[PDB]
Amino acid sequence: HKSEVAHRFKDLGEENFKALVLIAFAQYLQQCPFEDHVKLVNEVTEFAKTCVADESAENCDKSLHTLFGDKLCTVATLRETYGEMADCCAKQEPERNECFLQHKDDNPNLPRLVRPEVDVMCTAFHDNEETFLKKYLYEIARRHPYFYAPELLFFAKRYKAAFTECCQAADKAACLLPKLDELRDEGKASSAKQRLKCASLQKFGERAFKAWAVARLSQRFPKAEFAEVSKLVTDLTKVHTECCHGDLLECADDRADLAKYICENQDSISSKLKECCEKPLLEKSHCIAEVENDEMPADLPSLAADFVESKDVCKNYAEAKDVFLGMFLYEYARRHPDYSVVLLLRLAKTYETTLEKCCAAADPHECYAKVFDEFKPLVEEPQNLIKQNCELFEQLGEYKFQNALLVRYTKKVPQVSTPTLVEVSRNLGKVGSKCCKHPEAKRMPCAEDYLSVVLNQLCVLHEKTPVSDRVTKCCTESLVNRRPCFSALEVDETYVPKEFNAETFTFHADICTLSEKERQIKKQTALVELVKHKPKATKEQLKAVMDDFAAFVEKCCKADDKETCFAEEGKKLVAASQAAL
Ligand SMILES: CCCCCCCCCCCCCCCC(=O)O
Ligand SMILES: CCCCCCCCCCCCCCCC(=O)O
Ligand SMILES: CCCCCCCCCCCCCCCC(=O)O
Repeated sequence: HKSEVAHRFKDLGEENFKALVLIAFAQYLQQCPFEDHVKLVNEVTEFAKTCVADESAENCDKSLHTLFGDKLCTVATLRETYGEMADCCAKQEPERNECFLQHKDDNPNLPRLVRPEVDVMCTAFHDNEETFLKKYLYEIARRHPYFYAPELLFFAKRYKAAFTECCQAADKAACLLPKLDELRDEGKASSAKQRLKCASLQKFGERAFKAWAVARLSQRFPKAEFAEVSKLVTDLTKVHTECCHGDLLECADDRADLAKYICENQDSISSKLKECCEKPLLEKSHCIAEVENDEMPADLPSLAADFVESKDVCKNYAEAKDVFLGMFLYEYARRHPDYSVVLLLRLAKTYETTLEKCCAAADPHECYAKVFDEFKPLVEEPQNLIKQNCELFEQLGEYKFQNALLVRYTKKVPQVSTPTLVEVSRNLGKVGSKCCKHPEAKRMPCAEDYLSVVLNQLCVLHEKTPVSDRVTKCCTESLVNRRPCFSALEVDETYVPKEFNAETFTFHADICTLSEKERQIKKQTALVELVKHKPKATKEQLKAVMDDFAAFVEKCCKADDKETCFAEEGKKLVAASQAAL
């Protein structure tokens, strides 16, 4: 590589290059208007083509960081707007790059992106496809400035694919808004996992990260040897150290090295990787991360022969403890893709705890011969809740199931704000939908994925304005004990029933004109506020107050003079409901 830009432009192509340079600049300079970044992109691009044409041409010998910082420092509004960022420009490059990273603000005071009417978007899409898309790519990019750029680009192409389909359609909103909802969900889910991988590495350490990674890579490449899994977990640990630090260009260099490696040693890693390795430079790593489990080898020995019965277990443990526990977790994991990653680490921590007592003890082989019995119950805890909650989701719909949860959690933690309880109850139910459609074989890894990002979001909102110490306990616990902690919460026996507020239980005639989505949030808020007023109420009592409410609405949204009904029946509903509690 005589020219780094020339090469990236060859490996990426003009279109991909422009998009990535835009995303890159919208991530450092988050307050400049769209049309200034377009001028910048086109000048960086005009210059890249100079180097493609002639590797020896003026300025083509320079580093990507060096060229990037230079173009950043040409902006004249820079001092007046960003201030301290401008002071970086005084430095020489190795120090200067580090300075632009220190002054990258996650979430500035930027207004929420309004979704326009479907009609507005489709007309816009048709009339100038490109500038419609880059303008929206520039908006997401300035708001989520630590969102790895190629993944952001990958989402972009799926928005483009949603409009191409749904603007030439029968009914646009019913086509498009679900596509856009599924995408928004994944963009929010993906942004949470990057945040979470990085918070995990810092708050818990290199050791629990590798543990997590070994469990993971072994479930997915079960035919690979442990030496090979080690090698991948080493390089992945470097990858995330670096990608957390924020240097887009060095983060991208590492992931691609990893994908180049994995595709060459494909033979000795996984059969299900042929497709991902035919894909071009940009997509490779992203694709490999999404790869399916390889099938495990047919008849695989039970583990007690080497980790429980055999002598020289302690003599193997003591030699190198973490590598032997690694040996273990690999072996356990590759036999059990139906387990959550955290289940497997709960087990490996259990085997650790015993080998500590029993290898320092009078008789080793005897003290720990029944260690596998400790597993049995640990395994059944998450399996039972999935048996039980997907039983309940099947009886009631998605929506009525959300209301079971909302009553459950409001009783466990009644101090939490109402919009928050309503929101997480609704997501838990959505997890219900996506995960209960999988068979027992796949349910626990499904939940692990969705619960971890629902639970991370929960602990952030709590960090900001705390509310319960029991919730603070669950959020300042190991990653392995996060979900059992939430699960171990009991109905708050201390909670003082809150003051009845009349207004809270008054319904006007507008809840007939609302959407199904809005109606549900209105009613759901009233259920929370009801469980907060009468915590000590039975499933039959609350089923009765609920059904009285079902008839009351149905009676008033199907009669002449809807409004006087809603205040006259309303008087009656409240008094009768007061009395039955
Ligand atoms: C490839 C080598 C990686 C090393 C893997 C070590 C296996 C560790 C098993 C314990 C899981 C982490 C739980 C620690 C909880 C705690 O510190 O309280
Ligand atoms: C003045 C220079 C501006 C910067 C030039 C564009 C930089 C884009 C680099 C992204 C390359 C992505 C490499 C593949 C890694 C991956 O697959 O995740
Ligand atoms: C701002 C903090 C909000 C706190 C909300 C507390 C409600 C608890 C939610 C727990 C859901 C996790 C699944 C637990 C499974 C179980 O019920 O056993």
